[PDB]
Amino acid sequence: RHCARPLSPRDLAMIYLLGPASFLASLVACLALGSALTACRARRRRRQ
Amino acid sequence: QYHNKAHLLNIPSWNWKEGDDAICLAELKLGFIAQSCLAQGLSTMLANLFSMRSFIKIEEDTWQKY
Amino acid sequence: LGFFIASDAKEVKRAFFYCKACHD
Amino acid sequence: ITTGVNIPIITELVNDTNVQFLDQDDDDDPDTELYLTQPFACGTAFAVSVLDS
Amino acid sequence: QRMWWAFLASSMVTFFGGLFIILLWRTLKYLWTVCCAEVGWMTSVKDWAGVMISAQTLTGRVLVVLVFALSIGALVIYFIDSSNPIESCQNFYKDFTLQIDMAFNVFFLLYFGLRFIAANDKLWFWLEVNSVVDFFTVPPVFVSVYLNRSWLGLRFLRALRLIQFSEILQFLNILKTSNSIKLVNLLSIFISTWLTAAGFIHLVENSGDPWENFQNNQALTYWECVYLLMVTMSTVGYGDVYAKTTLGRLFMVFFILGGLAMFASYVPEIIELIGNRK
Amino acid sequence: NFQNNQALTYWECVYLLMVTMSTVGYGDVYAKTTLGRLFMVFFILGGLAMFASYVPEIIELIGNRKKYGGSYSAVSGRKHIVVCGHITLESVSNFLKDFLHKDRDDVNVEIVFLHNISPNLELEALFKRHFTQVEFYQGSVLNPHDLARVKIESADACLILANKYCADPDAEDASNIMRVISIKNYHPKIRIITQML
Ligand SMILES: CC(C)CCC[C@@H](C)[C@H]1CC[C@H]2[C@@H]3CC=C4C[C@@H](O)CC[C@]4(C)[C@H]3CC[C@]12C
Ligand SMILES: CC(C)CCC[C@@H](C)[C@H]1CC[C@H]2[C@@H]3CC=C4C[C@@H](O)CC[C@]4(C)[C@H]3CC[C@]12C
Ligand SMILES: CC(C)CCC[C@@H](C)[C@H]1CC[C@H]2[C@@H]3CC=C4C[C@@H](O)CC[C@]4(C)[C@H]3CC[C@]12C
Ligand SMILES: CC(C)CCC[C@@H](C)[C@H]1CC[C@H]2[C@@H]3CC=C4C[C@@H](O)CC[C@]4(C)[C@H]3CC[C@]12C
Ligand SMILES: CC(C)CCC[C@@H](C)[C@H]1CC[C@H]2[C@@H]3CC=C4C[C@@H](O)CC[C@]4(C)[C@H]3CC[C@]12C
Ligand SMILES: [Ca+2]
Ligand SMILES: [Mg+2]
Repeated sequence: RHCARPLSPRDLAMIYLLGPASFLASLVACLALGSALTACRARRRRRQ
Repeated sequence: QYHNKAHLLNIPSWNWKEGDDAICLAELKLGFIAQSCLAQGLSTMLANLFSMRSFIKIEEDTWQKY
Repeated sequence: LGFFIASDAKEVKRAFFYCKACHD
Repeated sequence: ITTGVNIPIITELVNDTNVQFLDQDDDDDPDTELYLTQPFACGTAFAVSVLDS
Repeated sequence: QRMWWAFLASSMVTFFGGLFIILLWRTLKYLWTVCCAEVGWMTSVKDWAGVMISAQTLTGRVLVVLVFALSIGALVIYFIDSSNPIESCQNFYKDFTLQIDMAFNVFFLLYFGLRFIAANDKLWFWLEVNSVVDFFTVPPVFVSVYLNRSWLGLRFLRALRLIQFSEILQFLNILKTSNSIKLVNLLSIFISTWLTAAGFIHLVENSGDPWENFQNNQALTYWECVYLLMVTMSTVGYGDVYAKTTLGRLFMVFFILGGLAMFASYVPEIIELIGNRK
Repeated sequence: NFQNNQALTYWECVYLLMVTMSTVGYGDVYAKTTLGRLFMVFFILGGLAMFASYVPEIIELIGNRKKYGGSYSAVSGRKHIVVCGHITLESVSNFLKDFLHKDRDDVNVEIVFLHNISPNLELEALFKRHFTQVEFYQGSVLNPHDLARVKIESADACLILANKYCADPDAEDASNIMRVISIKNYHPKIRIITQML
């Protein structure tokens, strides 16, 4: 039980928001990857 | 059917005066069709008279309201 | 015995209750 | 040129729901009763079901 | 000294905040409506995500195979970690299993993002079994890695990922016959339900009743719980092992109906599907 | 003298009769008094029969519902067609093979099937293979609501397929005739491509 320690306000905020923050980050990353891939495909299609 | 309706008239207990009413669907439907032939739109006028209908109002001015 | 066309039977009931003196 | 939609026609239908196919200039609805339908209200459709009354 | 509400509530508020935001967007559309040929970038990205998750390209097939393999690996990791105490301390810098679990969970989070993008309806996607499994699986380990303490929690829900396996085999054009599809569906559903219920029983029996200061705990291994639900779900009954806590008995009451019907209607069908051949 | 009493809570008894009525049996909790055992003897017959004949029926009643009862959502910049009629695995597979071939241009035309019969496992797998190009919906062509669900008013065309191997060609021709009649009744300006035997 060495990890036992008082719960700081930053600990509370991270505990209540890490799930939503991680899911929002995943959505943003997937959106960026999709936009980049679609732009690359459009560029390779139009230039020929 | 009318030919099957005529069989009922041969029953001794079948009396028209008492109220033995053999509503012939084919006969009445053909009569309504002929009355529509005489005057179009009379079949629905007759049919709506025998049907019990409530008093319904529609906000918008459409044909269904009248 | 008369046949009427009306929305409800209470409406046709007024025909039997019509009085000439009361509606002169 | 006289089109055929002005010709007075009455059609005997056994299935009331088929009354939606008789006319093309109305808003068809399966839940709408037969008497409420436009083709019946115009005297162009007749069914024995209305005789059940 | 007990820190289970943290891991519970991270995922719990994740799922609730997601539903809340969805209903809030819907209510905003509703109030806004009441008071007041080139496809789009959103449409193109949605088509891209749908093509990828359906294994219609080489990258999609690789992603689907990785999803299958990593679901199996996460289930195996849960099996290995079930032997550990309910609440313990973790390091993240000396145990390889935790790092592998984090890699798997990051991959699952990315896959969930792709699935959400490809989803036609977001509200009904949010209530999918796979979405709920991801919600109650990934934020727990994410919080655990910083808190330096590990709780067994709801890792048994990882077994539910097996339900997707059949669909995966249909994306790779491996399952085409109706009999094979039916057999894979039945086997996946049966095994997933069995393992998930066994894990739930293991968790509730080892943790104990929360309102009794966790004094009702029973030293049951995961294999013992698997055997117990094998005995129960077949209506055999032995009494050598049984659920003693209130939560365990409530879950047994529900699982009796559910799993008994599933066993009775599945095992003969699976046996007849496997047995028949030329 | 009430010396046979057993300290059983109501929840414990509810769990006990759950265990008994399902024929599972545990022996962790059981009736020990004579009256309790007599009632258990009667309830075995009664409740066991009731459970066996009720639980599958309740589960099947709750579980069943429409699976493809949604409505197609049109997307701006992309056209869609509606396919109805003789919808089988072979006909759908042939249509998809000859419609989505790479020999054509990069045409983004969605296909929406409307069929009153739920697809089997093979048809479902075929639809899954064409995940982003094909959608399915359950409904009858003669029903205006089903025609409104697939957004036929915005459909580019409507395709009707016929069973060329029917025992009676006249019956199939007539059924296709009324499918045409229904689709024209809903939307008269829609394009119809249909097979006539
Ligand atoms: C403490 C735990 C067990 C509580 C669980 C509550 C769950 C089962 C309830 C609470 C709020 C509910 C949601 C509230 C509103 C709607 C919108 C409706 O159109 C579909 C169902 C849906 C999406 C409900 C699904 C079930 C739901 C998520
Ligand atoms: C996809 C479906 C099956 C997911 C449903 C969510 C279930 C599995 C979740 C939601 C709420 C959860 C419970 C919430 C609270 C606690 C108290 C804790 O001390 C032990 C675990 C226990 C008892 C959880 C067990 C798992 C649980 C029942
Ligand atoms: C507990 C044991 C059995 C687990 C072993 C791994 C799993 C994936 C097993 C159980 C069910 C099996 C599947 C049953 C049926 C088929 C259909 C066949 O056309 C391809 C193989 C495939 C898809 C099998 C793949 C391997 C599979 C063997
Ligand atoms: C034909 C089908 C039904 C065969 C199903 C295979 C069953 C018997 C297998 C598949 C998965 C297996 C489990 C996988 C992992 C664990 C965890 C371990 O710590 C003890 C064994 C245990 C609990 C296994 C028990 C047996 C098991 C449930
Ligand atoms: C799908 C259908 C069969 C679900 C049936 C719900 C069952 C599991 C519910 C409904 C009523 C419930 C009971 C209602 C009241 C009591 C008394 C209380 O002191 C302990 C719990 C107990 C004994 C509950 C146990 C669970 C119970 C029996
Ligand atoms: Ca019409
Ligand atoms: Mg689509």
